[PDB]
Amino acid sequence: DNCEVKDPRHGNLYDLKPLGLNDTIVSAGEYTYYFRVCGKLSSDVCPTSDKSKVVSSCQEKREPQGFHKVAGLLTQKLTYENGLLKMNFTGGDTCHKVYQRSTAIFFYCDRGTQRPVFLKETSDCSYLFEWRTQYACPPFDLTECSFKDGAGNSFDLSSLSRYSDNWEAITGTGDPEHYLINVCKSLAPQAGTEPCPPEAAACLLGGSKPVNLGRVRDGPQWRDGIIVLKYVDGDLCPDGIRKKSTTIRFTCSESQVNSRPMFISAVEDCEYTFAWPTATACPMK
Ligand SMILES: *[C@@H]1O[C@H](CO)[C@@H](O[C@@H]2O[C@H](CO)[C@@H](O[C@@H]3O[C@H](CO[C@H]4O[C@H](CO)[C@@H](O)[C@H](O[C@H]5O[C@H](CO)[C@@H](O)[C@H](O)[C@@H]5O)[C@@H]4O)[C@@H](O)[C@H](O[C@H]4O[C@H](CO)[C@@H](O)[C@H](O)[C@@H]4O)[C@@H]3O)[C@H](O)[C@H]2NC(C)=O)[C@H](O)[C@H]1NC(C)=O
Repeated sequence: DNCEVKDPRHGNLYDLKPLGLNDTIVSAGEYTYYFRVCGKLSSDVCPTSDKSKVVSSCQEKREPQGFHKVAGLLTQKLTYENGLLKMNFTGGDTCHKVYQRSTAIFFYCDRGTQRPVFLKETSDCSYLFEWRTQYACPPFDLTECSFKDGAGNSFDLSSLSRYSDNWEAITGTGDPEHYLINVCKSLAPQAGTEPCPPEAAACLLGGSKPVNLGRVRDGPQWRDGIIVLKYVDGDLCPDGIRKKSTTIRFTCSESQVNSRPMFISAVEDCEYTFAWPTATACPMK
């Protein structure tokens, strides 16, 4: 009800009503999809002589030889299920005799708001869309991610900051553990029932419980001839005095446009080290 749902891990309240100010129109091949977040369609499409139905989503095969199919009825239900924000307009026109068309929007956290995109139609005639929008973001920590070297060259790692997912570090194929990392921000929300601590910018998964390997503090800087980003104040180290920390060493490699951080070392379950050759770490022009 009411186009809102609370995040059970962060406590913030997602409110997608600003996305329902107007009809949303999405082209997908020969189709145009119309839907209204938490409201009735105002567009002159998908007429129904059944008054008890309030149409909120419409699939239009454009002319020539066009047609309209009701793809979902009015709902203000927004669900948050194991880390995923979804809205499902149900009750559309009959499909393959035993189904009814539906329209499902998956909302993902984004730096801004991108136009929604049609993904696929499921075998039960559910039309799946993704919508990347800042409205789907729980709170996160963020630091400046641009910097200079001593010679005045400029650098910016901001494009490695990921809002809807996280970087999975590359370990040996035998490693039963895996590492999630983000850049100049805490981790993006994760699907599942075992999420990392909300304050973590780096996290160790595979043990009994996720482990926070450090929080955002300061941005990246050139130190001793290497670009370094450090996360601090993770979970307590086993010695009981220090808190876990993570160092990411970046190096410029123009060919490395879709690289991932590589796990280098974990010392005393306390200091974690990653190395990341990336075209993003090269001097800007
Ligand atoms: C958005 O929301 C909509 C609405 O919920 C989702 O659409 C539904 O998707 C599910 C798939 O996840 C569909 O389930 C399958 O449905 C088929 C067809 O079921 C119909 O025909 C059957 C054959 O005659 C009949 O038995 C069914 O009757 C049962 O279900 C209805 C409710 O739909 C209920 O009223 C009846 O009393 C019965 O309980 C029905 O008329 C079915 O064949 C599938 O069954 C297989 O799998 C299930 C496990 O999933 C298993 O239990 C079965 O034994 C069988 O192995 C399966 O149930 C569903 O039909 C869709 N609903 C409609 C109205 O089309 C949509 O997916 C959502 N989108 C997103 C992205 O979440």
